[PDB]
Amino acid sequence: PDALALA
Amino acid sequence: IVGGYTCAANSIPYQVSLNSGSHFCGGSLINSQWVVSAAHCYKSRIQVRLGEHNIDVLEGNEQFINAAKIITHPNFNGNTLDNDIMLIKLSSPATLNSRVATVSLPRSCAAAGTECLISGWGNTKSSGSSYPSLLQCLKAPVLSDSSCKSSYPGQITGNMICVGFLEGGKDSCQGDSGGPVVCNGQLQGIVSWGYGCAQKNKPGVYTKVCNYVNWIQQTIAAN
Ligand SMILES: [Ca+2]
Repeated sequence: PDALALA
Repeated sequence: IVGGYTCAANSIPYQVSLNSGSHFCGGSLINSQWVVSAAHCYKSRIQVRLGEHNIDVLEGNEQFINAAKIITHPNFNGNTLDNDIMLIKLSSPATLNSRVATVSLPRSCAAAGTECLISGWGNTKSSGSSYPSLLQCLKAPVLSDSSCKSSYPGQITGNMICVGFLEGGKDSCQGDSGGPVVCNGQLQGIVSWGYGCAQKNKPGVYTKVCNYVNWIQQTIAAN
């Protein structure tokens, strides 16, 4: 869904 | 959670969901940058979801922060589940508000009979599987050493406490692991193990947090 990686 | 009730929305602000594509374990926010959970929940990559109530829908109060560091207790024993505790450092500080807050560490261990609140999004059925979207709650007392040790002969260490009901029907289950047991405003337990869920004479076993304050403190200061 929503918030991403990196990391 | 078996035999619980749906918690009022955002009424357990320290509760977190650990996600790796989907919810797999719970945890507790103890600092703006640190979450405490169970070591058997270990996974290489984890996203920490705060401010959750309905894990299947974006409600607008959520903060999703990825874990930067995952530290399992150095003496965790996979066979006995002794020292089933893990610390997760967030890549950025959580912002504390009405829906996201910390829970205090214990000032002392808890007396037998102390009323606690257990929460999680784990399995809710005693027969079969059913994972809820809405956070579940359960009120349960800390059991004496006697009732705990008689239930699991030779398997309870000094780092474990039993919380629950010997009649069965009410207990934490798979998916609740790593989640909080809060008694009088203090984090006293972490959902760890048991023989199944909600079986009579087999109450949930929890990591006894009051033994780990020093380790928690030392670890947070070092990293
Ligand atoms: Ca949500």
